[PDB]
Amino acid sequence: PSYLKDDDGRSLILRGFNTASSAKSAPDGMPQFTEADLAREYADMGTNFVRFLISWRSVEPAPGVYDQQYLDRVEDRVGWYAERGYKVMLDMHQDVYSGAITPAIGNGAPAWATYMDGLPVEPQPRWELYYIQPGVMRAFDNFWNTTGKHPELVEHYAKAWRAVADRFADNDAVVAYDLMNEPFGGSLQGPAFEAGPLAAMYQRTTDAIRQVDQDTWVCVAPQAIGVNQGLPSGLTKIDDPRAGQQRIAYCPHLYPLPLHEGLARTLTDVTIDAWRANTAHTARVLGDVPIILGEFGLDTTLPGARDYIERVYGTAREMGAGVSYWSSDPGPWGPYLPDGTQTLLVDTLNKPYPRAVAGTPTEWSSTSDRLQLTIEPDAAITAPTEIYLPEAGFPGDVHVEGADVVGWDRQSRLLTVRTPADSGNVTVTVTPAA
Ligand SMILES: OC[C@@H]1[C@@H](O[C@@H]2O[C@H](CO)[C@@H](O)[C@H](O)[C@H]2O)[C@H](O)[C@@H](O)c2nccn21
Ligand code: NA
Ligand code: NA
Repeated sequence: PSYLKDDDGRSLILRGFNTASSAKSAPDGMPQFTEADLAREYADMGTNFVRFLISWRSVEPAPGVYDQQYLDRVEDRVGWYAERGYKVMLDMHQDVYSGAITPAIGNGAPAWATYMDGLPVEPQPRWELYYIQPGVMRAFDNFWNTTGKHPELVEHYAKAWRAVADRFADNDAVVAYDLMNEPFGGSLQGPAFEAGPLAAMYQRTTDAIRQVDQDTWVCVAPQAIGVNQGLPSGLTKIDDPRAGQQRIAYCPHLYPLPLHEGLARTLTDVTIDAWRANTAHTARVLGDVPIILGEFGLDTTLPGARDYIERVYGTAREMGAGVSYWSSDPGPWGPYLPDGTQTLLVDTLNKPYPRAVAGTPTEWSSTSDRLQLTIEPDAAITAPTEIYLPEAGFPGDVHVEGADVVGWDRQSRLLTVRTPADSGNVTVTVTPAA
């Protein structure tokens, strides 16, 4: 596997949340999420990544006019993450195109960009079913210019991304731009969509972003319907005009149809197998790119939930993939119920992991009181390997074999170690002091 790298050249293992669905409907475009909430997340789980929801409606409230005050608010939030050592992926999020699909249900595009052409959008028993209503299908068909009537929409979209990238190009905490949440092709589905207008939009948007930001990873998703459930993607390679090596990453989601016992469990397990094979294939097509699992999640109160969650994280680890769990929002899917009570997720996610490795991590494992990591060395890297250790399992000092301890910060929970680069692959083993 391939990895995103920090400015020190260290390979990043990214663990965090989507933050947050509450931003979708907020007049000011911000999530119901405070700096204190982030402090809690970090204290409880030691996360180092966020998929932070932004929106086209908030960036470009009128055609060609970008809201710099909205971008100020996003920058403020990114600052909270920066202060606690997080890396940020900005997600241009939509579901069912826009809030403008009914006089609420959807989110994303501004009203001026929403052309349903008077076609109906009748109430449906599940939010996902709004995708196939005539007005929503038309809204997307117009956006992709399948209708031939709105070539301007993708152009506006690309330049709205350019505006965001112009603001965040020199932001040390931002590592990735996730160009579109769950692309939906309307009347176009499969390879016709993904290799056609979807790829074309990604290319135009990448090109626009690269007018103002040369180093942030541009993250592209397959179409969500089908691919979320373990079907292959027909997405094609996107060219990165930046000088030097490509910085494109692949950011699919994982949502098995059964969702965890009986035949449902078997179906979900083979879904993971299928999803892994397809994800690896498309990551190769795109240029042997890094993978970020941009969303997965479920109601943690379902029997078998922990086993599913642990299997997904094991699979991500084996694939060298980042993970942003859906989502930090209050409720049984998330780490906290509305009153602040921890769900099963906190203890499940709160495990040691390498955050930033001085070399390629070839394999690693962890339990509550042990971490082992093997590193393919890189003599050019001078920064130490940086590792999270939860206080539950590591209440005092550390015992490290295979590396020299550089620092052990018992407050931030960050262990830093140093390994040789001229001795082949190095295995580091971390256990609690006796
Ligand atoms: O349904 C859970 C999530 C979904 O959030 C869901 O979006 C819906 C529509 O905005 C909201 O009503 C829900 O409150 C929210 O949890 C993600 O926006 C989407 O990318 C996805 N794909 C699969 C699952 N999910
Ligand atoms: Na409109
Ligand atoms: Na950056």
